[PDB]
Amino acid sequence: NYMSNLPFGLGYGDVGKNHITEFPSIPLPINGPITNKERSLAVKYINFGKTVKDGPFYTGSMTNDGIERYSDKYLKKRKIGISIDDHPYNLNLFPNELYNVMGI
Amino acid sequence: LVTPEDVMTISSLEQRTLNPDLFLYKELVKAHLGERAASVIGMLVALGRLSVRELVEKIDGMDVDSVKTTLVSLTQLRCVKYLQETAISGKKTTYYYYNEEGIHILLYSGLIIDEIITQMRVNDEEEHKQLVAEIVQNVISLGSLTVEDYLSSVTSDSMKYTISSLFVQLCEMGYLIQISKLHYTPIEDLWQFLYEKHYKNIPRNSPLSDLKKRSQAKMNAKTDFAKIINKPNELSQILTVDPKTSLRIVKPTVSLTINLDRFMKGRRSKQLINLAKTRVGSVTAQVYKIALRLTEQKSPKIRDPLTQTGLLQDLEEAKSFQDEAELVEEKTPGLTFNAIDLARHLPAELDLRGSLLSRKPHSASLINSHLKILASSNFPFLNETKPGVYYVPYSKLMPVLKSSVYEYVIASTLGPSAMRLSRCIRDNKLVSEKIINSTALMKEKDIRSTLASLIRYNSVEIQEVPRTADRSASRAVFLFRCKETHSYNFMRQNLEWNMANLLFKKEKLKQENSTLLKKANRDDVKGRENELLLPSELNQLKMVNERELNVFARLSRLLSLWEVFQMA
Amino acid sequence: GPWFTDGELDIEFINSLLTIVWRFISENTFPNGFKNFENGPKKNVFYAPNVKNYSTTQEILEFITAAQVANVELTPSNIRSLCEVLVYDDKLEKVTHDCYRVTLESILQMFSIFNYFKMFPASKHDKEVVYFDEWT
Repeated sequence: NYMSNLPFGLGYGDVGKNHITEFPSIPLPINGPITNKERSLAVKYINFGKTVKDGPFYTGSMTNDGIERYSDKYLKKRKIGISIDDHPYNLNLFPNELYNVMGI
Repeated sequence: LVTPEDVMTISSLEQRTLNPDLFLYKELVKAHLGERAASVIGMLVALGRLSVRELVEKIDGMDVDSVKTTLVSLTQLRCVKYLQETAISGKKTTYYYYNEEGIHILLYSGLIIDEIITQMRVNDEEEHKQLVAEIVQNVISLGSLTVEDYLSSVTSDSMKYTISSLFVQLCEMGYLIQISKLHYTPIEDLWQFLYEKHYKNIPRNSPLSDLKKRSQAKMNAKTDFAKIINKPNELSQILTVDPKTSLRIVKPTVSLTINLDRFMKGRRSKQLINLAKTRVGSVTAQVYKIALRLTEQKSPKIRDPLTQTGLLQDLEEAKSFQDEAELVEEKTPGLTFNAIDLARHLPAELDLRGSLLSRKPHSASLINSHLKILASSNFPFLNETKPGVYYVPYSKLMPVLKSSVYEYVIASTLGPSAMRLSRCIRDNKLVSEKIINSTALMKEKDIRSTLASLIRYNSVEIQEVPRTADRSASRAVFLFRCKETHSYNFMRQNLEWNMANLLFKKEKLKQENSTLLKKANRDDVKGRENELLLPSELNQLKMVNERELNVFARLSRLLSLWEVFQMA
Repeated sequence: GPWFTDGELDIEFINSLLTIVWRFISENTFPNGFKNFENGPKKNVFYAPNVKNYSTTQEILEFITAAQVANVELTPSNIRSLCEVLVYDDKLEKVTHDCYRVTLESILQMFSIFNYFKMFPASKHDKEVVYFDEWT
């Protein structure tokens, strides 16, 4: 009846609960104590990527009121973003389809 | 009992179905560049070859200008390969691959700058270290950096003079190789362009037939591919020119791109030296630290000279590629060195005096003795073609190094009986249910429990033994196998997926701490984080910053695990 | 042989054999044994290449028989079986002519993946913890 099938080494208490661990657990040893070198590596990681995002290499972007407040008149501009076409590049590394976007 | 709503939110079950090659690369591009470029590179991974119109009709973004901008940003990041395929019967259009290794410059950025700081012979000076760090950070952030831009950028001419000085060194070392068409086209398409020309070059009515004309065509194609690949991989033609009454200069018009191959040679040397530091005591492990450093600069290719990825290896007489690889490894005379060659490069700190006990001052005899013990070591670190002059082989070191690293990873993963069983399954080819007992003599219960805990991965291969014509594994006992190739495969998916999980956790913490991180990364706020900040908000920023330092430390520790399994 | 006892493979008894065969080689291979690693990493000494630092099978047989620890006579085939058992678990390195050597044994007993007992888990309710079974 599918219930008499049991190996001799196996028990009856262990079966029937099932479920299993929500996430399999084996504590990895690559989480060891920090060093000064590793902290500085985290720091330089932080400066990098932030460097490219503060640069013009984002291409990810997808109070916008039609009336201009007198405060917004003669107010400091946010930032003149350096355009993708503005940055000088080498033509020979880039395709012909990609030439029309750069300011030649 | 755990709620289905509870899991897949804290359990990360939906991430477990993600392919690591797509998952990690998409996460890296999403974190660094942007969401649109991430979608582009992810779709390029999902479909290897596609045009711009394929992006337009397969992604939500359908605008032509916007996809142009994001694709040119990706190409400038050296993350995309292109080729212009020509249909003779009409208008031709270019396709687009993705650069697998180009994103490592993004990933290895912290490691790349760590080694650009650590490697240099002159690093004690604080200003020089900081400027070389800045220059490498700029070159990796911008892709191809040009001295035409940089020299005009710098304000002090003497500061400008050091800039042109560091570059010639950076190009000799190999950290800066002239970027060209070779870094944007697929290997097999290069091979097909080199393979079709020599088939069209043959005049008709030759006495030879197809077998030998194809032989000569593939031979000539291999020769010309080797030439076209060996010209720009190592070269100094940019820096050769020298103007009158002036120092040596590089070509300022050309673009300088930070390379990766010699950096990974350095990382591999670092991991071998770390192996030695674990393997042997520091008296001669400190010696070995530089023994590879005098051969790492011109060390040969690590996995494939790109003549194995662009073409089918071989069908009959297959050993040719391994034979020629080891042949070149033995032929290259520069890699071979003598003890006189190593005496000029040893630092003053090392003494090499109490290092040897022959029986139970930079002396060329004793370094030669370390070199003999290295070649006589059980692991083939060096080979001795002629008395005194040895060389580093890779025709037989790679399989054993891969076996050792994978096996000790499995050991760190499982229990001592489990590493013992794996060792038996490895050394003893084709073990069985009684051969395990004869070769182990351990407790069968725990042996089999660890065996079951080890079947889950691609660690040991099972077999079916049919006592009758019909194959039923239940009717008759079964044997085991080794099949190490699947094991070396597994250490790619699991580790790449784990790295992708770290990047996902970091980006998600950024997503839920966006406003705090924005108020953090502001110029006047920077260096003044303990004054214009609320108590609880300051505490929150502090603990999350420690948390991301922790995630970066774990990321860095994991980054010493996958480059080894990325070899051949 | 004696390893067969009561139909069970003698958890306690076989383990003490696996930790006595290697022990002799660990003081025999090094110039001073394991005390040469006690002064520190930077002060240990190593043998010259041409010296016969390797141990042969006859020497281990003589040692294990004069020690009288197993209370059982050992065939050379049985000692080869023992070394076949322990060639596993990263023990005596296999050299031609049945020669053995140990390199990081003191480091083990007392990222550099080959030694991880100096690196401890997170041991915290915190996050970002990695698991090798997470992918499956």
